[PDB]
Amino acid sequence: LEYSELYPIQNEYRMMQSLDGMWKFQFDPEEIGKKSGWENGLPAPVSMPVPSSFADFFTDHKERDYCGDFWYETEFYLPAEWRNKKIWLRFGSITHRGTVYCNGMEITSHEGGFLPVLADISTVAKPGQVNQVVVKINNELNETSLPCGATKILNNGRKLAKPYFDFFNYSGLQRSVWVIALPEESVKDYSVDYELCGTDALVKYEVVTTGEHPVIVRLLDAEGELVAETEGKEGILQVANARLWEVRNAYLYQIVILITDVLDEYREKIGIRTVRIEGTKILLNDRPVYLKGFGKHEDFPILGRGFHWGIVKRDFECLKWTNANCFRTSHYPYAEEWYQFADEEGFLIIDEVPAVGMMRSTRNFVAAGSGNYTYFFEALTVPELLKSHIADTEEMITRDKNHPSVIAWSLFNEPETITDYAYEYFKEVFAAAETYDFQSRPMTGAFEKNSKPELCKCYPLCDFICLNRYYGWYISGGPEIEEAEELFRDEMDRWKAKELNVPFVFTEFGTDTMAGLHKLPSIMWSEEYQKEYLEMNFRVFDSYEFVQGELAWNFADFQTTEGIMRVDGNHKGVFTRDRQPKAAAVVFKDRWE
Amino acid sequence: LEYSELYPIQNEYRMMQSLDGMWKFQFDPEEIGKKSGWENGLPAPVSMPVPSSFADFFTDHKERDYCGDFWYETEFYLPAEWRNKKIWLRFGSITHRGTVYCNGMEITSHEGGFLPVLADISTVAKPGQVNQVVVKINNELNETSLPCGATKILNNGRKLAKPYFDFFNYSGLQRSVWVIALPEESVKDYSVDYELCGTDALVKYEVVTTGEHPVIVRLLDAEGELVAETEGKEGILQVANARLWEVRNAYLYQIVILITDGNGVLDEYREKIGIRTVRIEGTKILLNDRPVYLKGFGKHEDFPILGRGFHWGIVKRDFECLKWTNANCFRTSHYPYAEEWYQFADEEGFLIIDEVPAVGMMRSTRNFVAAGSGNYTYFFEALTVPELLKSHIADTEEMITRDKNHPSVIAWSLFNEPETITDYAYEYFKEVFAAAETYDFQSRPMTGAFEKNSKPELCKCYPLCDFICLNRYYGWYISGGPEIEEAEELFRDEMDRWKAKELNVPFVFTEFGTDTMAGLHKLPSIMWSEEYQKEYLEMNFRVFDSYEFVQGELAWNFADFQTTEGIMRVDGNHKGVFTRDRQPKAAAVVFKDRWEKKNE
Ligand SMILES: O=C(O)[C@H]1CNC[C@@H](O)[C@@H]1O
Ligand SMILES: O=C(O)[C@H]1CNC[C@@H](O)[C@@H]1O
Repeated sequence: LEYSELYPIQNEYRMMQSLDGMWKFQFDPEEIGKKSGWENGLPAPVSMPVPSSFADFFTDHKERDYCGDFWYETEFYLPAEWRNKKIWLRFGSITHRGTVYCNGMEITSHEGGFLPVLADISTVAKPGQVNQVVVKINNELNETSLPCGATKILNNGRKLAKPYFDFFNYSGLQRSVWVIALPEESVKDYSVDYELCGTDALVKYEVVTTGEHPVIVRLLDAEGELVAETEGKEGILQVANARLWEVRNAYLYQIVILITDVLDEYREKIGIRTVRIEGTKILLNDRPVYLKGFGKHEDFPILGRGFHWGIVKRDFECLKWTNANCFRTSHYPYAEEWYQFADEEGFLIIDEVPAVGMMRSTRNFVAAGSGNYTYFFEALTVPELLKSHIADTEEMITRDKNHPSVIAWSLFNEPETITDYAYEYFKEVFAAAETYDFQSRPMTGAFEKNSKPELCKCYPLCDFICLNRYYGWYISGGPEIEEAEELFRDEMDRWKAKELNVPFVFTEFGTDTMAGLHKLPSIMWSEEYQKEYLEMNFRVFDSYEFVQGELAWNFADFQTTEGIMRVDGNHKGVFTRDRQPKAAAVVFKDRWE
Repeated sequence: LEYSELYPIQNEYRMMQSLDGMWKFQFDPEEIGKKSGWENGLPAPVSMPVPSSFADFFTDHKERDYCGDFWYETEFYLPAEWRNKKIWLRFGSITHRGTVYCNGMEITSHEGGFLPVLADISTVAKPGQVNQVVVKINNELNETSLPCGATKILNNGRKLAKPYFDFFNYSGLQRSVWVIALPEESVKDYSVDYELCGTDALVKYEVVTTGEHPVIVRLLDAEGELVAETEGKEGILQVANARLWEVRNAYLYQIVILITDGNGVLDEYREKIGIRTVRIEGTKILLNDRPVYLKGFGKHEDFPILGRGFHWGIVKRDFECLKWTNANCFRTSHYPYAEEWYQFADEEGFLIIDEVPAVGMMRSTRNFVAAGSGNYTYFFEALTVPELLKSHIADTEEMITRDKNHPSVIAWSLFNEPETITDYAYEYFKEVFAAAETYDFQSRPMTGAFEKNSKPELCKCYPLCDFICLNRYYGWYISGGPEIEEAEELFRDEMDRWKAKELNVPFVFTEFGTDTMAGLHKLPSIMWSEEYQKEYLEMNFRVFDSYEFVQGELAWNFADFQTTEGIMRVDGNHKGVFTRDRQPKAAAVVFKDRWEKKNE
């Protein structure tokens, strides 16, 4: 990379200052901003909270559904003491594409709206004065960046996003923004890997700095006492009587990285843990673990994908209530704070890159069950798609690798995988992913039903196999649910017959469920049917030895593109959007207990 | 006040650092925290978001409904650069009571859960190091502080809050927390007052500092250019062709206060203010000498999961909805809101009735129905009334000192629905109004909201008010449904009695509404349906428009909000015109159409 992905901290060597609050905001429908010098300040702005998605604040269609260029602006005072430091703007994310300006100068551009953006403003920053940042953002959708979709142009010239994915195209500055000051020679990146040796543990590490001075690495336990110390950008910390990080029983050490001439110090909490695939088993610290939990979303009323600690608190309290131990970051990397808390709460995370919508369809959720092939990986643009896919894969892994909670990388969700065009594509992604991960932890992806065991060319790439199946909803279901169970067992029997000796994890299954809709006997959208559907699925899961995980879809109701198949978003949630349990929630709780 | 109510800013002289995030948290039911040394750190904490209310996070009754002592803890790094400055911990609020500890030392205690708490940690802070904050908080209810209520003890010994008011007892650290650094000689407070002169305006000001050095005051326009400059802690800025701050058309000047020692600047404070006058003349409410008709809502700091936790996103959405209904005003029921509400109201040009938490001054754990009903509870005859008065006046001073310079704040509400039919009540509020008047440099209109028991024949407290705020529920609590025609006549009868008194003061209806289930449709209407909400409002509109001295209508409520659970509250109060998720019910359009045209 060309910047540090590390989470900002505050010490004697590093400073940070928040830019969160009310920013200036202006739509640029005619796209004349750059021509008109908006990079020096917006001419007629409104107020916009940062962090948040902008869409749900407004009361008119034009603004909520805005697609194209729009601008942010704010001012901030730089402390005079920040002089002669490397000064960076750190955006938690810019969705989807952006150009950062500071004091009139173009600093950097970024592609991908769910990972941090860093802008080196050292030479242009004015310490001891008020400074200006202006950001030009674009939220269009294409097939050359993630996530994939299309942008429709109406006859008045207004643009409209047409996703190939099933969630609303929220955008803006949805995560916290910092200005930070680093020493001229600094810790840029680090990596840990773990090995268990009886009661001892080895922490293999790697450190990348912006200079050549010696590096000291210390490991402190939860109370701050030194347990290991090494020198070098590569080495091994030896921990006697290591207190291992356990599922729903976390222990966190604090790693301390020092550049000495001290020139720089970085601290971060980590957990000693191993993850391995052996046969059909997923081994955490050598003991088989069964994944229980949900696919989630960064989604909440009014805030959109805007981060807030309160959402995290309620969501984890609910997870623990259902006795879950895992969730997948569908369908994109979350705000860094989610992983930090998962580390402390002892939750497992399948970390997913935004590789969703790689099958050309504007109502993809039902097109996944009919095998109509869209020639997606045969397009003239896929080299661009692959490059940005690998880029997002790199940024995610560099960012999240040192979290103990992250046990696997999901590198796609429901793409076309039945041709060799697809295989050659993902062969590259998997190769790249393994290169970026210091731990080489399990790599997988979520397959849709179209990827028949007889046709799929991509599952051999996976360390374990994640299936999204909706036998009971999109396939048969309702009156035909007994046929759905027969069809479901039939596909699993075919997978079993392959004798792959790899773990299978169901990463999606569910039914849209209206809070309050009761029916006796049950009907598809009712609360009772959600329960009956789950119990049928549970029966199938328990019929196969190599099934080692069940992640239900979804944790909570979330916002989608409006259409004839989405009644105010997606209602396959087990909890409502306001985080209250439907009837089927206790079914998970009793089972997972 | 022995601290600066001023909102923290960042410049060459002042520094600030946010303490928001995940704090450590622990309930203290046996109330053994201090004796066990929790002030040095909590022994077995959980994680807790700041800012937020704690109640809605948990999944069990015992924790959601917790009443008593509970603790917060966090750590923070102090820049070495802050050495030899005055360092303060600034809580937006601590609900309801608190003692702040820093690095093991007791710093300060505070009573009142809706106004800033400032704790001077200058002598205990350790620059260049990690520092520790611990807060002991209590959220019980009594009759010696605001808001009023009782604390019930269950059979198992667990405490339970029993409010005399109709909103849930959210508590904790519900607003932003800062650590800030000030110069040793600093601006502690200032006040502005305005006088209009044709096309010109005067800005009268007063400045309070912690020292004796000269003060320079500058006034900048919205483009940052100088329009006036004078020197001295008291003085007048003269503005030619003044751009007045107007309703739904705000213009904000920036005032700049400088402490100079003449070879340098010792301190600088900036704030946006609006040139505006507010006055009562006869039955008219005059903004910039123009009679204005108040249109809007009573609100609540209330949102799913967050409780009363502040968030800019809530503010943005709520103001977009307000502008959509063509409102120009809202009341901060029943407590001062987070400061950011006022800042944005200044920018959006909304009028604000700023209300102190003097709610629940009638002993009843079912107060919303105990109204209209004529039961006297001897509330102001208790031996605790002197102590209640002290904290009431204390909250008033803090509120007024904090919000006085906001152009949006046009009036102070000093109570909501107390007992007012005895001289005990009169003597009580006479003190409050007197105190309130001394604290306000502008001496703007002062009022309170009267409930129906405060009959025109019996009420002793309305003469204290510059204008009169009435909460009435004719066609809900009184003769609702089939009897709505009887409701209208009863309403006209009371207004006729008020009219007959020839008081020559403005009357403002600060509450009226019906509980309304989103989705409940009925033809013909029934109470609780969306259609009835519409019909109820229109009967009320007819009565409102029948009296010239009626100069404002604030519907109750802007949005559905959380209350104590009971047989009359279906998941809180549903008199909202919007849902709790901020989406409009059918009656929202009714206001939009009326307020679009309704003026004067
Ligand atoms: O249809 C559904 O509910 C799901 C199907 N597969 C992908 C998800 O994003 C989508 O939301
Ligand atoms: O009954 C009601 O809905 C209202 C009556 N007057 C006071 C409010 O706090 C209360 O919520």
